[PDB]
Amino acid sequence: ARKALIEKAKRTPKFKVRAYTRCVRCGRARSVYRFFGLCRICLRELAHKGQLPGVRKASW
Amino acid sequence: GNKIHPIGFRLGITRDWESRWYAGKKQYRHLLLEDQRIRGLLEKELYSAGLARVDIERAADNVAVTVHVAKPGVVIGRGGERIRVLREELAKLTGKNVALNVQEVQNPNLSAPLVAQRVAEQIERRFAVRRAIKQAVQRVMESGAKGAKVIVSGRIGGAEQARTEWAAQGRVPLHTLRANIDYGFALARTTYGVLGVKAYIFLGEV
Amino acid sequence: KIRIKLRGFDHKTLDASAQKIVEAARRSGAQVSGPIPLPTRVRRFTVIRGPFKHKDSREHFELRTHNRLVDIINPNRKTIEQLMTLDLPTGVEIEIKT
Amino acid sequence: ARRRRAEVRQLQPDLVYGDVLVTAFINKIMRDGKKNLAARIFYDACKIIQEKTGQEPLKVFKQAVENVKPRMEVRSRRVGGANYQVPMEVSPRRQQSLALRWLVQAANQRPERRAAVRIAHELMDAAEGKGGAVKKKEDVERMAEANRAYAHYRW
Amino acid sequence: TMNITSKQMEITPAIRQHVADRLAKLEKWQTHLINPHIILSKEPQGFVADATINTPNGVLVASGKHEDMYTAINELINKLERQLNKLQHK
Amino acid sequence: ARIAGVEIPRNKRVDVALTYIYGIGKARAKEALEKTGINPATRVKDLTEAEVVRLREYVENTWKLEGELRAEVAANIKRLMDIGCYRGLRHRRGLPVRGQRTRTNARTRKGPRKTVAGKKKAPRK
Amino acid sequence: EQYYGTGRRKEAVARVFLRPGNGKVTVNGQDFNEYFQGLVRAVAALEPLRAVDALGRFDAYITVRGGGKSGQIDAIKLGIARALVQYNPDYRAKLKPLGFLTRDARVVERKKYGKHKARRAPQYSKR
Amino acid sequence: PRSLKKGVFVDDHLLEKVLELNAKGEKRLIKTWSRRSTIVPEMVGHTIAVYNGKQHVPVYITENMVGHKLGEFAPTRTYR
RNA sequence: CGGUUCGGCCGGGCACUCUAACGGGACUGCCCGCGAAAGCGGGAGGAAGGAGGGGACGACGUCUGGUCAGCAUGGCCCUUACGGCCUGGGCGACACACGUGCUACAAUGCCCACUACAAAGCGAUGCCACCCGGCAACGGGGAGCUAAUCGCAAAAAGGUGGGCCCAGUUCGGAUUGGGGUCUGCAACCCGACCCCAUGAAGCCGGAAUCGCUAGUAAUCGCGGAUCAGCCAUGCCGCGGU
Repeated sequence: ARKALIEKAKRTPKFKVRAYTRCVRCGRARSVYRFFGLCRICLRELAHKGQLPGVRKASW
Repeated sequence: GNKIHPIGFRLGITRDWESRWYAGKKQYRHLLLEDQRIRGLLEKELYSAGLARVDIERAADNVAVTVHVAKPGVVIGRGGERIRVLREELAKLTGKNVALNVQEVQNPNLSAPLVAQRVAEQIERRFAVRRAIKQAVQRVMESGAKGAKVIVSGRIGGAEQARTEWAAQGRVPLHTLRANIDYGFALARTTYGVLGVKAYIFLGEV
Repeated sequence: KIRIKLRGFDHKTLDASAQKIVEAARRSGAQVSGPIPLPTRVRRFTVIRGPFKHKDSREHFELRTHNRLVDIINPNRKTIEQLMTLDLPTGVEIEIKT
Repeated sequence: ARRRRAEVRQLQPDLVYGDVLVTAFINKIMRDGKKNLAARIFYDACKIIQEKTGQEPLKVFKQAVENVKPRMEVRSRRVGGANYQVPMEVSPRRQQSLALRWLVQAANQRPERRAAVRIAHELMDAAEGKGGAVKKKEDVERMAEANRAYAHYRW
Repeated sequence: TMNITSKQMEITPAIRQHVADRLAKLEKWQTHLINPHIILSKEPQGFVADATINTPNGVLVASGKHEDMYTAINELINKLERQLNKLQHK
Repeated sequence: ARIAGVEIPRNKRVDVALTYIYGIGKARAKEALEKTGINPATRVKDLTEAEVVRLREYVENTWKLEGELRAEVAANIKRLMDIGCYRGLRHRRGLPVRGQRTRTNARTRKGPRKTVAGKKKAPRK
Repeated sequence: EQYYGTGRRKEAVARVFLRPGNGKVTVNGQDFNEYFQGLVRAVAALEPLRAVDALGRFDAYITVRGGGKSGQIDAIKLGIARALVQYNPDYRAKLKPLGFLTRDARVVERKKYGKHKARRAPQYSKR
Repeated sequence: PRSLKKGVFVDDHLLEKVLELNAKGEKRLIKTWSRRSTIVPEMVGHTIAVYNGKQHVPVYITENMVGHKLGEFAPTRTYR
């Protein structure tokens, strides 16, 4: 993946303002979760895979 | 897109999780994120070791971890060298005061996480192809292993589509909680096209 | 006037590890706190099984939460320098608050 | 729904008067779903009869069945090329429930005001034939004749 | 009334007039259809044209994959016409 | 209540008659009654000229409003329409001039209500 | 000393420390006779009392908590049996004839993956 | 309607230049790239020119145009 | 039972309230008509039934459908450059076509007064009780919170009366100028929110078309998630009924 947009990640970007979560290794501010830092893309798999400390699936 | 990962369900009920530990709060965004940061390396670090179970005991600021490996104490070195190096390697990244525990992996035949490795290895510098199929289905029954149902991904040495492999024996169901199976990731670095591994075979009942 | 607290996932090892240390205190403590389960701060996730058109994939995920607290104001010698900080296994991230 | 016809649950009868036939239509009168609303829109409707009408509401027994007893009904049947609603034998079975059908429409499309007013201006409209109840009711009856032959043929 | 889109080529007044001319001609068919949409694609083997129309009594669908872009569009609408024919039955 | 310009609210209590005028609202309806020591539960017609005076003076003593503001109805925007105003702009154009969209959710000014030929090939959803 | 029953109805409990006395009971300071203004349903709360002809014999305790008031007024028919049949064990025979102490689990179902009220789907146009 | 309590934003990465026209001398036509700044009485009635994103626009603060955020006079949109 | 600045605030213990674990607990285990027999129909009955309600589950397989543009990633295309730092601008435009959703045609409602009730989470550089200004949107001193033990919130709808009587209506509320807050060295574009004025389509809407077999649909409200901020009538969860 390119990195044409991480200049912002550099501590406080601009006059300290710009900031919009994004995913760890996918870059997708529009479908991520702060608390985890992982968009529903490169996280969907690992979910059911078995890499979330006691976080099963819901069904009822 | 149907059929999920059955072992998934059991992971919380009947299948001790991998990233199992107790921390909580803000950690999950930075600290936990770091887990993968470290993962990416350690994983590629000694993939040749022949791992098959990456156990993790992230005790309250005193993590442990106890991965299982193919080669017995061989990994530790010709007596015990990098073993220590490792306990100080991870410290550079995170010197969170973390114990280093390791174990072996007996009965590889019933250890998909280890057998799946063999696969990736057969795609590093060309190995068996057509016969390669059953070529990796005999050791199965060789030590019991009821069932021989395993999936691949596609292509056959360099086809055009993505066929799949057959086989279907032994009572290793999926629509019911009566299987118990183990499998480990196995990226397929291919010269002409990466693929996927799906080694899943019976392990036990109740 | 000491404060403590626990946490973990697989309660099979949590409630286990629980009295593994808790019980090792009545020897000198009073009636002691006691087994207090505390609410389960559930965490429900959801993963889209497939992007790109056909808005019918998804399916959810989840994770359990089981914390403890204890808290024994006015401890007792053979309970302070006793268990001290024992915590070999992995499943909790205790904090010896006050 | 084919394997079983199930078993209907007898509705929870009335409380203020104690009678299923009462909470009967009420169950449907309950727009959206609020058992209090409907359980309030009657403390005037009945008094209407007790008032305007020289008789107490209680005397309005099977007044429903009376103005809602046609001789035809709505059904369907195939032949081999066309589709024509085939009406036939009517049973008091559904008549009881259907006897409250017209009430609905006769309580919606109205040039007046709130429910209360509509009720009054509709209650008395359950005798001769003024409004939409008996009006439309008798219409359904005209759906015989070239429908009336579907009578002997009963199956 | 008539929307044509494609992720390969552009909409020309000729392609608009072609399809449009056929719409105004489909009088016997004129009965419903509310804001129809037609899409144009392309494959190494030829061109493909898909169309979807929503009506008060249901929805219709049609597709074409002739080697000729114009033929596909003409064929697709052909199915629209052929589809409406079955709607009236007999 | 013919006291100023085309103001003739009547046939009910006064409390109602208050807000019952193109310019009166809340802080002007009963709020005025107070300043004039009147109860809301009064009759309008009944209030002889005597009572009307209190209104004819106190009440009529309003700023540029309703009947008189008819000299700024457009002036309120005269200075923010033509000129290169956005509102022009939204002024020069007489479109809504207060944080909102124009494609839709502002159909008040831009386009009355007459059915525009809806788009065909360019996602309408 | 004396005994009592509690009550339950759609996640709405209600402790009722019934105590000897006249009969009527106050609600945290507002007896039904001066609280629930003849609230149609509310009254039914003591249907058995009317049957067993008790009521004017004791003097309960009233303080409801949890759930909705409607699902709270019904969390009484439970405590009743959990009291009238406790203190008075023999008072079970006349209890079954009513059986109203069956808290119907009828609760607003859970919304689905977009499904409005667990059983309500929007409409569709031209197809 | 619009507001900011106090300190109306004035692009000052250019104010120094815009004020050169009134610091020791005068001059007309200066370049600009904004639509946020606000104008103050100190600098009014001067030949200016700002951008849009890709387009340039004529600017000249006068009494008839209360020097505000500016952008509210030449956004960007264009149609027929 | 004693207390009672009547407000659970005290002394106090096990019921009990939920909550937190294990075991049992519902397979019809017993009668019959039917039976050729593995079985269809009324009773027992307990918290309860007949696969309890509910989902996850989702068969090897179809459409040879679509996400290589977001990770992985065959090849091919640029290769002073389809590489690169930046301020702004379109995606909140336009003669328009309907979907998806919200909110209303009301008198069931307009507003005044008081009040009995639900799950759930979450507030570490984060949330709000109180203090006073104050039309509030709002603010400052900062207590307290890593917490059944402080907040988020005196849930909404509702209930009793009060005033209002069918007109395009104290309906609905798109809507326009002048003013205010919160985020930002900033909210023209393109902020929701407080005030002043303000007020249309619209009396159920040609056809056509959708949802569910129970706590349903339906009506009224709440939180969480994300998001620095901000405009949830979207999304997930819960309930008064």
